[PDB]
Amino acid sequence: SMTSHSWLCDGRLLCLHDPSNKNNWKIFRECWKQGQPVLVSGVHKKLKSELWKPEAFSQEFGDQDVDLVNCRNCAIISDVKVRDFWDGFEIICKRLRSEDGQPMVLKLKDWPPGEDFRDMMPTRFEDLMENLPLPEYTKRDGRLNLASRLPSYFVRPDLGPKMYNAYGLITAEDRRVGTTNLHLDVSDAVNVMVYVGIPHDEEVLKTIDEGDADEVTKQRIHDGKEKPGALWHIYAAKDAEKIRELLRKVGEEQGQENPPDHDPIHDQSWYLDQTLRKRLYEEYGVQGWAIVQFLGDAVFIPAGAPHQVHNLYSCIKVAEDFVSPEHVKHCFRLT
Ligand SMILES: Oc1ccc(-c2nnn[nH]2)c2cccnc12
Ligand SMILES: [Cl-]
Ligand SMILES: [Mn+2]
Repeated sequence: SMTSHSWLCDGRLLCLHDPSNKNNWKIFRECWKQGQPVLVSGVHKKLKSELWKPEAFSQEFGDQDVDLVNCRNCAIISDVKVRDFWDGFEIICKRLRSEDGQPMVLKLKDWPPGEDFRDMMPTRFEDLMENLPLPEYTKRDGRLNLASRLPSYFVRPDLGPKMYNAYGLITAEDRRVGTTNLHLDVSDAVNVMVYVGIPHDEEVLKTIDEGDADEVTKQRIHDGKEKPGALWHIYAAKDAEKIRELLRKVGEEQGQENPPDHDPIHDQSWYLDQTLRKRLYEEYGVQGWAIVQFLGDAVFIPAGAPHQVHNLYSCIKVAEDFVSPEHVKHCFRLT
């Protein structure tokens, strides 16, 4: 890369430019220790692109049974063949349709299942795990990954990467919907965008704009000609309780009958649309990071940080959990 790094979100987000640069840790840990997310671009240039095509997954694994989620209403489509998901990944009229006759925005639920990623896809496992940025943090045996070094007094993450596959959201009403709703995790994670399917183009730019993307990010589209995959909103762990207080208030306003100690973040049932994000800012002073994850971008999510994901197009992401020393406190089981 020409330069080692830059700053997105108007200076508030570190963006590293070379995913394999051995000096990345120096500037990374400076921002990581403050509870900030970090972005690393260019990972797709390190991978074998033919291994991350939706057509290839359908051909090699199409006969497996899976469950799908209708992102618009959270309904579950049970016990279908995974080729039913992949064959509609980019051709809309091949997609399963809802009772109202429209093609559904679908998320592939838990595939490969559990910890089976490595067993099912050995070559994809090697291709990714050998090219993850900041390897001392992210690799299973990295010197700064405590995942395999902590006693049972800490919540320890399951093994192997996960794959997250979902169609892109389309309409203006979809703008209030999430691919993955707001929640937090007790460990750190890195999430890599390995494929974006770009066949609506007007609503994508509008969604990015209303999502509060910065102008440098928008220039990655119009000048850099990069493919935007998903819109993230990430909030600092220290603001989690204020977010809960907002979502308890809104829930009551909407007639939900919840006990006063209800945890709407763990519930994973909310997506902060433009109205709620503006309200979170005006009434609680909480500001987040609005991140557009492009092809090859690796999003680093700090433990305890609430975060939500909104697919702009159909995406294939792969994520790996790890436990950094900076944030090990978030998986400790005692107060
Ligand atoms: O912590 C997370 C971050 C992003 C995602 C995700 N990435 N693309 N689509 N969904 C996700 C999915 C399930 C569980 N946790 C997740
Ligand atoms: Cl490292
Ligand atoms: Mn998660």
